[PDB]
Amino acid sequence: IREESSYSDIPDVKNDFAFMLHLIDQYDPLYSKRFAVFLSEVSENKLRQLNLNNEWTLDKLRQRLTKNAQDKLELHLFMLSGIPDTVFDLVELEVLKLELIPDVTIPPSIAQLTGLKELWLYHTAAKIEAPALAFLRENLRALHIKFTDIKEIPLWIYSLKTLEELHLTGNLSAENNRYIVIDGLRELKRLKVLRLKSNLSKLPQVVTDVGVHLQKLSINNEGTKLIVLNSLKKMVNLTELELIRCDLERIPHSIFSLHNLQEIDLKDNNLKTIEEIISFQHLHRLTCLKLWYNHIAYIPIQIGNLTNLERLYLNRNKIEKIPTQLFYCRKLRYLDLSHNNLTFLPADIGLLQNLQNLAVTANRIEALPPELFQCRKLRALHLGNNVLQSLPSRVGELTNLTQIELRGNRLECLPVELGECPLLKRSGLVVEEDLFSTLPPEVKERLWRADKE
Amino acid sequence: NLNNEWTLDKLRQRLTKNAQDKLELHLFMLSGIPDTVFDLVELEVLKLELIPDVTIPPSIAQLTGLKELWLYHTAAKIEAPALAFLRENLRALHIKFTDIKE
Amino acid sequence: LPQVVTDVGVHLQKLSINNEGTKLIVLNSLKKMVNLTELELIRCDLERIPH
Amino acid sequence: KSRIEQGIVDRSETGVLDKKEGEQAKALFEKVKKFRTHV
Amino acid sequence: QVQLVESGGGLVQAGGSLRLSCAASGFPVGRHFMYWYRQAPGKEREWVAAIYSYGEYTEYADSVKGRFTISRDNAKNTVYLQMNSLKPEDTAVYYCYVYVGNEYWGQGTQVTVS
Repeated sequence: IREESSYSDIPDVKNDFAFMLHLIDQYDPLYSKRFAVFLSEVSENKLRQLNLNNEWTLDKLRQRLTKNAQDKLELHLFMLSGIPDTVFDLVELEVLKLELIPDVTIPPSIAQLTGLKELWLYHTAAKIEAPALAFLRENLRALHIKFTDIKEIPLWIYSLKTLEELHLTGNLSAENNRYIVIDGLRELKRLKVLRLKSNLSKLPQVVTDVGVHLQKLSINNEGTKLIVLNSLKKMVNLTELELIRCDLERIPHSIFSLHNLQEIDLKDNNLKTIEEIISFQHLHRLTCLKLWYNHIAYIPIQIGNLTNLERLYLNRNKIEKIPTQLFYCRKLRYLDLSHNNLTFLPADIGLLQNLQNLAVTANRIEALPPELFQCRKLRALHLGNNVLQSLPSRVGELTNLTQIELRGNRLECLPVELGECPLLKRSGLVVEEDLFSTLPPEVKERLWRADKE
Repeated sequence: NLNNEWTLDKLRQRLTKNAQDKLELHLFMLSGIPDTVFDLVELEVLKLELIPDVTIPPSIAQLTGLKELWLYHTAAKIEAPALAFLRENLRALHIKFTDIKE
Repeated sequence: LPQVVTDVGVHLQKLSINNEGTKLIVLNSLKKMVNLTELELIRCDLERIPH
Repeated sequence: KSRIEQGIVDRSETGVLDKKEGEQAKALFEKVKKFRTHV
Repeated sequence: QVQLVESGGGLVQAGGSLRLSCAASGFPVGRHFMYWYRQAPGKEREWVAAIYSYGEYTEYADSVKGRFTISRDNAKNTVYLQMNSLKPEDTAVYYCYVYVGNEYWGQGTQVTVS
């Protein structure tokens, strides 16, 4: 029966159950075949699929639909025996997240997902059919592949010629055959965002080849040392370069040749001296520059030459002092210096008229300069975990202040001038209740009413 | 069974308009072409996507106003009357195929 | 661009070629469609405007 | 062949079955498992 | 105990060549970035050039690109600033800056061009 009809998931029968089956076979093999299906495993899994389809009705899936951070409708499937056939009846679905779903075939019914843009294959090797493959080739924009094994990467993903954003999660390098599964990335002619979290010990050649049109390269070696070794100065169309946990311990000189770069992230690179930023004057559009989570001991005065900076991140470092040249960047809008050994703020901090977020959390700031309150559009502040002795009375000058963090300081009384901020609400006043009790009752009532409205 | 599944009322309620101000009906993953789709003479565009072994019925002469026919992954075997009607009443044909034989 | 298309283009008005990033070679196979009024070469990987 | 090694699989048909009969079939699968184990 | 002192400045015609010497005592010159800065009278100080700590990577200002040169010698522990194609605009006082534990500035050599 199973050699003809191809149902190999029927194990041989042991004692006292093969005897009765032999008797039945002598009477009529029809009963043998009517029993074999019910004893098979393929049939049980298919019946499980049908029960899944019946259980996850369209209303159930719609109630299960959520919206991710990007305000997109999301369906995250976890530990299901397969893709329910009714997940393709929701035309409003935008992102399909599949995690730990085995023996999964993408049906042609996925073509009904006109609004589908992102497909997350979490530890899921899925086969696809020609209609569904063509639909995804014409429609799918983003693909998230997380794999503990090379073979778990579907091999049809290189035929998606409208893909723009590919996220590779999982170790891919191997001995004597490295960077060959991703030889098909050249065929992704419309790829723009390439995220590589694979413990690369050297940037694969195909990445450099496909980077001529890449606009954002993101690498997360999770501790592995990454050697660029002159493989990065060809992606002149790049505008965002993220090197997270690459263990660089040094800024490579290949970055400064990317004349179109705007956002450079160097998180967890164990940076010590960042005096390489003198070469960043070549990048004539460098707006955001994240250097957080490093061992940076000092901010070089050459950071003043980067007059086009708007966002500067230097938190989680070993910075002890702030140079006065840092305040030559009058375009600066974010200056996050949280978790540092800073003890005071230079008076030039008020020169940055466009500063809007200033976090100095977890420092040794015992007092704030009065010049700090010249930044009238300072929407948010974070002065928590400091050693602030007293809050200056000029806090009310910042009319646009909305969210100010104050828990963890050595404060005794909150200023009455703190309540004159037109937009500050109890939600935006993060402070201990003992300190909050010091406000005048009019201020308390106004804050509570604002929080209500 | 198909006519029981897709009645004229359900089809007409399922009728939608594309961006071209054209009345069109989308048939996706059906066993065949329901015989009751041809009683709507208001149609102008017909979309046959993923319908196996379709034969273009002679009833397409009822669709006087049909101008566009979409055959997405749906190879159509035709008869002499239907072919003669299409030779004088079809202006736009959209063919999407996964293979040459389709 | 196939020769059959070049032949049939003697009566065409609008041509649209969408190769999805794959390069397309014209090579003097396009000037016969002198009636063409709307020519689209989308994702043809020309890398340079053909003459 | 190109189609076989590129994750492209052939079409498979599907249907719709009653929920009650599906539960009956599930319970029957469970009972057959128990009985085969017993025997 | 690092001393930064400049020499080689003066008054020279335009379109010529001039060379500056920055004397480093307490630190090896090749192991720390050396920055040349200029301050025009009645003007904020302007950066001139820099040398990397490795690979002989050099940086120059946009207005002075292709005209000035920077070099250093570890055997004698000095930084050379070679000024070429000089103009009255490049009349400023030149400083060689370093950061070895703290901020260090040179004495400053007066440079005037006709």
